[PDB]
Amino acid sequence: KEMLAEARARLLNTQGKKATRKIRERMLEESKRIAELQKRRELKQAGIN
Amino acid sequence: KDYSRYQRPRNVSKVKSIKEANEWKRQVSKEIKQKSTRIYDPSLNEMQIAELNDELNNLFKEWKRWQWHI
Amino acid sequence: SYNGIGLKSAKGSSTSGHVQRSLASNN
Amino acid sequence: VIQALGGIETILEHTLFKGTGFNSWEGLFWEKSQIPNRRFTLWWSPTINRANVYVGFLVQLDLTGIFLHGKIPTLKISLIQIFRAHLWQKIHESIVFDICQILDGELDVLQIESVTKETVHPRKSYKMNSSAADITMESVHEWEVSKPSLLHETNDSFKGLITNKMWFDVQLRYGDYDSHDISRYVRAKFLDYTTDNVSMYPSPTGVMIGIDLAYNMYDAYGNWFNGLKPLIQNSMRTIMKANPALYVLRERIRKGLQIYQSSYAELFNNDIKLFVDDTNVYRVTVHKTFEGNVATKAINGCIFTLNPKTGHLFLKIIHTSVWAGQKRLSQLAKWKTAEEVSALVRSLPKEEQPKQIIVTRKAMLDPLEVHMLDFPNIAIRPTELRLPFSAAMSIDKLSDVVM
Amino acid sequence: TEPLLDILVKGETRIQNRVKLGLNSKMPTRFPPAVFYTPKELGGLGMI
RNA sequence: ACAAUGGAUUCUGGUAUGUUCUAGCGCUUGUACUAAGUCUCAUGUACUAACAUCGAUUGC
Repeated sequence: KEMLAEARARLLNTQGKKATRKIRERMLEESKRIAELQKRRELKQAGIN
Repeated sequence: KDYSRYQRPRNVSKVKSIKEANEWKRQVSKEIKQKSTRIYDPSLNEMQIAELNDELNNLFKEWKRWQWHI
Repeated sequence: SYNGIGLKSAKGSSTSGHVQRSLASNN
Repeated sequence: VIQALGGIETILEHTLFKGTGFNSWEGLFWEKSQIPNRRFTLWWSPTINRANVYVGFLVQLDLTGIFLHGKIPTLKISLIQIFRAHLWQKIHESIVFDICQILDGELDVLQIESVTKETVHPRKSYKMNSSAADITMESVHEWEVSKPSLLHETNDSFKGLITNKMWFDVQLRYGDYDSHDISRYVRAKFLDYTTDNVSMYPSPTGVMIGIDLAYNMYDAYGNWFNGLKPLIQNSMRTIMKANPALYVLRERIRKGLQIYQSSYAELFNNDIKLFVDDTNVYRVTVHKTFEGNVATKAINGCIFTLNPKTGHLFLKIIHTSVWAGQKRLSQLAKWKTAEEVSALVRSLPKEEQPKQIIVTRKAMLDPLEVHMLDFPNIAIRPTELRLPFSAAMSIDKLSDVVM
Repeated sequence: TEPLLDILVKGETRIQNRVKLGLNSKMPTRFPPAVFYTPKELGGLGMI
């Protein structure tokens, strides 16, 4: 059952390193933008533009 | 002007000069910006915000200390 | 002298091309 | 094939065999039959890096006096590792120090008022273009020197020049298969440097000692006033064997070449056995600063041994005036304790002499193993079981004699 | 056989040039017959 | 009665690569207590060499 779970995980992953690395990088970039936008909104609440 | 080797540093008394303290103070605000950005994330994990939240309380206490000295 | 003996050249031969007469072969 | 290439002694002239410090090619085995390439080209380095090059741009290594004819990168990595941590400079300061420690021992028969080592440029030791004097001798009466002759010259005519001051130069070269005659090298550099105007010597009529670091050969060429030529050839034979810097040179070659040299109840038996304690030699007591510092103070020590059959003590007091002129001093101590064990062996007749010598801590055994090798019957062992020691320092009588 | 003797000369000097390509020099003076033909107990290659 | 003698050296070699590092304002709204540096040796760990490892004989 353990090797069946490992084979089930291996058959259902089709991406690769560069594709997976790119997905992680894209998520990081999206999080960095959302954080900076929130930081600007909170400073806009304090009057500083 | 460098000061990378020097700690934050948690001790305050050792440096008498304020103008040097002007540089030490930014040395702290920069981390405040990095970690602060590191506060909101798509994952929003409790463990990461939770450690950052403690760092924020530690920094705010330091701001209270600098205000008290003045 | 090159009396029909020796090499066309010593470039691709990996030798020097030095020819000396056999003193053993005389009669 | 060994007969075809001229015997073993012609083959070893191509190699770095004499740099290892091994006396003869007897019982010498390689260790690892496949050998890697880095220790192949280091073994054949005098004939790979030889001076009969057809074309090759002469470079010099950054800290040493090795000249590379072109680029052999597999050899250059080995020569950087062997001559690392400024070893070329540290060797040259060790011979200059050891000559000064031999001149002042026999200073009365030479009649020097002082023997002075000069301030050495740190680039001077690996400067093959020019040189300067290292050790200057000032004389009370005016010396009469000979014609400049080689170190092993028979006779000297001392009626030539009458001078008041002599100088020493210590030259270090790295030989090849082609140019490694040290007797030709020192004669050529002496007759070139004294005729050159840029090379600054304080006086004429000096001598020059040259050491080949590749073939551990030594030679001297210069004019002698009296007595030094039997003295300086007896001194260099002790220096070339017991130098702590040349020992590091020979050890770093043996690591790069990977060459080793093969070949509790018994303590009290009739066999004579020395148990050596060197802890007593080195002592430092802390002295309080006005603000904060470590005092450079050492108390005079003693070299301690015992025999079981004789049941007696041997003691060599060492005064801290010897410790005033060096650094890493406690590492120099093991060499001095080695000399005194070798002399304490040498003073006794060989039957009375120990078949084996045991020491507490083997931090100091290897220099003990270096100097003592004058007679083959002598074995050296560690203590299986640690004993503290230094009852002698707490014994009031022995401590009173030392203090 | 004369063709085989030209093969033996050209074949053995390719083995020697491989040792000369491991280093960055094919110069003849740096490589005597003592380097290649001395036995392995003396530190050479032991080439026959 | 044989005089015959080729060579040769440089460059392209696992952290590569990638990102951020606003101090010096652009007008309006909004008196919370004492660990230095360099060099050398030893040991421990991690990474790395796109390194190497079997050549031969026995007393029941």
